[PDB]
Amino acid sequence: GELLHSLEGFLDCSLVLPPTDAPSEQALLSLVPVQRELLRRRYQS
Amino acid sequence: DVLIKHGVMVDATTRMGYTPLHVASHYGNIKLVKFLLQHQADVNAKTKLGYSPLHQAAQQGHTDIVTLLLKNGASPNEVSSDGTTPLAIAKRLGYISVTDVLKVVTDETHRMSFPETVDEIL
Amino acid sequence: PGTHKVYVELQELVMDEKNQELRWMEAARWVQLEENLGENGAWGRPHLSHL
Repeated sequence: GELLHSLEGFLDCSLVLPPTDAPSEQALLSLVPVQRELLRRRYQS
Repeated sequence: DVLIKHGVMVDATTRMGYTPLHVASHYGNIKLVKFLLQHQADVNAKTKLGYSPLHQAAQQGHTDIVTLLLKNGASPNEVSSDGTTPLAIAKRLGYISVTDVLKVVTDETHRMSFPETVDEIL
Repeated sequence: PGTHKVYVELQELVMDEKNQELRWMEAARWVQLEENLGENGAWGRPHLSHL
């Protein structure tokens, strides 16, 4: 159960990036706060 | 396990306010940190100088105790009477791994805490 | 002592060539960053592990 809970927390802070027709390399830099907050959410309770 | 089943107080404090969770975090014994936290230890307990079990782990460089204490409710922003936060201490002694973990959870803003020891020997 | 750092190795059940016999051979290794073994026999560039 502890392993399953850790994996649920792992998936809760995983960032799914869906397909898009235009990879701009700049709209990808708009998800820097998202990744930062998802890490704070894994490192925190 | 034997002591806790007997009825020993989990959050006993020394003269300067150190709990067994403070000492286990200080000395890098993560299995007992988990054991103490499973038995209702105060993760945010403070000594007389305001040091958390998370300031001891950050001061001694134990990155995995830092992670386990944060995940069990430790505060990365509570400050001590000396004016240090669990991260400033990590930056002061240059623990890159502890700074990297405590940097994510700590928001934007020369004394070392040592638990008492027994020097008795025969 | 209670927790150590972890080096991860990925091994797959593959069949070779000269013998057509099944063997466990390494495909990837994780030391902080992940490395994958190519067909030529060289470990590739370290990379973030996308899933």
